[PDB]
Amino acid sequence: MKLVATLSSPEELELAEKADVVELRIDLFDFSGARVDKEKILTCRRVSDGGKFEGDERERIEKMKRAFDSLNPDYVDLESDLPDSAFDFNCRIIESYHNFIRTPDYSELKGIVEGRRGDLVKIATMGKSKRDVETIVRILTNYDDVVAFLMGERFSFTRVLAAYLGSPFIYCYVGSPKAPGQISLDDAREIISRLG
Amino acid sequence: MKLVATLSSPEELELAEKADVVELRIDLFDFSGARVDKEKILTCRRVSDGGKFEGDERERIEKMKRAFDSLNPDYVDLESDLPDSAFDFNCRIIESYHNFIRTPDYSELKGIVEGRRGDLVKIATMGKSKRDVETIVRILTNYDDVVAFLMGERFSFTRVLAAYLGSPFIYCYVGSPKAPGQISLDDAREIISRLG
Repeated sequence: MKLVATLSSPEELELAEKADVVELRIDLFDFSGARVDKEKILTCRRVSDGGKFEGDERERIEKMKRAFDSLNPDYVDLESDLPDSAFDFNCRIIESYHNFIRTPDYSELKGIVEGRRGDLVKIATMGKSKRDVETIVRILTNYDDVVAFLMGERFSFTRVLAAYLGSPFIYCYVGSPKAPGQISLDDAREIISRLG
Repeated sequence: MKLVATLSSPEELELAEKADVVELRIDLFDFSGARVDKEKILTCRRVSDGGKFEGDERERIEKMKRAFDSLNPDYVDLESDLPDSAFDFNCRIIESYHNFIRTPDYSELKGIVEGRRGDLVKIATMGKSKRDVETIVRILTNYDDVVAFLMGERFSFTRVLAAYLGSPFIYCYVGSPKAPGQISLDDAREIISRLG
């Protein structure tokens, strides 16, 4: 039941002391270059999932494999649209699904959780209505080992509700918010100490 | 969202400075003719609903009507099981349903909302599983001006988190927690500040 701080730069390694886990976005900066003692997630986000990696699957996995060797991460984040052959990293896996256009229906997200290759499933989808909160609460009500929350300014609170429905993680920002609705490490810690 | 502090003694009146609204519980303290300048709810809670008013509805309503006259409250809390004619108070009415044993299925709770007499409906039911969180979230998703949360220690988070689905109110304790799972005025304001 942990705070995950997403890091985008070397500046940000110092800002993450309150975090349990740290997410190393190697599409944003090469963390391969220095040692991170904290529990860590290796991610290389494709452009099509709001990241900065713009290149084919081949160069992306090669870059992730070389970073995996030198960081020895606790998790790798791999995407739900990849085939089973790609889930070949020797650690726990976060299998993620991103949607910046919409929250799919319950039926559609249930297929992702149920077809899981990863140790944890992560779902992060654009909130456009309160029915989408419903979709995500159902999913967490019905499955375990799932991080599911809604993105967008209006849906910030779902980041925290999810932990209370069994999500192992709350993802937080360090420095500045990288997108609308993101919650600071300080804020998240305050909120959860208050709620219990 | 407004924060409501439930007052049970004259000491607690001095403690509600950061509440938007105070709920005067006259089954526990004769608030009758108390100078309260803040938005207020008059409530006289039956033992069967977890308070300490015993004997007649005749006695209880007489008690409430006299308390109305002196206090001039903004709302009155009237229970959902009362016939239409009880709703003869000249102010806004919060119609409420308490279940200390159970959170009913969605269809039963929907009936209470659509069969409403009051301006607001309040649903406070004993949380027994995560499925109960989803019931209460469907209700808030499908209806406006409803306060719905789960009672009990394991489901505190719903008292704050569930109000982000359009509830007018968060109910807060002041001084000591009156029931297990209750959220303090302080913690409620801080989470609300930090969430956005």
